[PDB]
Amino acid sequence: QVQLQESGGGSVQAGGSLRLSCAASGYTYRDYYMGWFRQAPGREREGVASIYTRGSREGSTRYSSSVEGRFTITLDTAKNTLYLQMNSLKPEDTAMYYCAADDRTWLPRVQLGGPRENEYNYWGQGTQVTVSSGAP
Amino acid sequence: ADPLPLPEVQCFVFNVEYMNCTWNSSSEPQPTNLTLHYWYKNSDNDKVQKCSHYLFSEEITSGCQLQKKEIHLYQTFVVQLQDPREPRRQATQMLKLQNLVIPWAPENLTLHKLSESQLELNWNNRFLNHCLEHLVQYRTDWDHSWTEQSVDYRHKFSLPSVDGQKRYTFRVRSRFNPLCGSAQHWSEWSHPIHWGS
Ligand SMILES: *[C@@H]1O[C@H](CO)[C@@H](O[C@@H]2O[C@H](CO)[C@@H](O)[C@H](O)[C@H]2NC(C)=O)[C@H](O)[C@H]1NC(C)=O
Ligand SMILES: *[C@@H]1O[C@H](CO)[C@@H](O)[C@H](O)[C@H]1NC(C)=O
Ligand SMILES: *[C@@H]1O[C@H](CO)[C@@H](O)[C@H](O)[C@H]1NC(C)=O
Repeated sequence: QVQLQESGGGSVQAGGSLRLSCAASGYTYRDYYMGWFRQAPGREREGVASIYTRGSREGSTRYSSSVEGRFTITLDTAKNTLYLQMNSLKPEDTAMYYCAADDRTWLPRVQLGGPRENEYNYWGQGTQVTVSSGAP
Repeated sequence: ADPLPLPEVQCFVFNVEYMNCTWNSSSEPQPTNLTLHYWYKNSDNDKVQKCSHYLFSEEITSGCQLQKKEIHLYQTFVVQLQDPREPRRQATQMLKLQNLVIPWAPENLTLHKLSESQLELNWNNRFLNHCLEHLVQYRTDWDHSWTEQSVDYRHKFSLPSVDGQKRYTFRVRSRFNPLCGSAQHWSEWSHPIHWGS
């Protein structure tokens, strides 16, 4: 059982940048996989990025084709905090962003693209990101 | 003083429920309970795990079974078969478990006739459906060989050119490839379903 809580969202002009934070608390010793999801207004939730926590940063991250080269997911194991650096934001990135954690080391996982929703047990409440062409 | 060759262990994950690593130690001149140990690469826990459920064949160890909580898919599995009476006789193998998953055979084969020239076959596989590809074989009682067709994550096959006067037979099997792994061995064949007279 892990408890996640996102932060760092807001409303930014197009082309600007943002950095989300998601602090894990609880049994943070056994959550082997973490990721970011987003939900556009009126649309289904989709996986953005995923990361394996106990790797040596050797191919341990996977991104969606829509955010590849623009978003980077990192993890501070010392402070138990997940991060998602967002640069060159376009209006299509306006969504509610959720972090998720999983403890099932045996679970099959998609090896091409963003994480699926079924691959994570624990979720955060979400943080809102709004990208507009003009200055909000 | 040359150490003897060890048997090669064959590990297979069955429907991500358990793992069977088996070997044949009948080559020993003196029978010996060979021991199994394992760990994972790209893992900060530098600890060696001993086998928790040894498999025996005539009072000697012939394999090991790992529970689901012990399986780390997508992390490199290192398995070490060792001689207890002589620790210098050990062999380590590095395996990728995502290519050694064997699902169970498809179940719940149902046929649904939509029209006089269209019938569909349906099945379920007790597994995440988006991680499996399927092969459908079918033949009539007047066909010398089978007829196979590859079906993707959509578990639906539509029979091309239905003949009501012929009796059909259907079988389906699955494989953990290619979205979530790169397995090469298919599952066993499902029980055959029939249609027509
Ligand atoms: C994996 O290994 C286990 C242990 O040998 C197999 O389970 C045994 O199957 C036989 C089949 O006749 C039964 O008689 C035993 O009672 C079972 N023992 C246990 C502990 O389950 C299992 O069949 C193997 N799996 C595969 C796919 O070969
Ligand atoms: C292997 O271990 C089993 C466990 O009880 C034992 O019965 C058997 O005699 C052992 N065999 C050898 C060759 O040590
Ligand atoms: C087949 O159907 C039965 C009864 O509806 C169900 O209990 C079983 O889970 C089904 N098989 C699979 C693989 O889901």
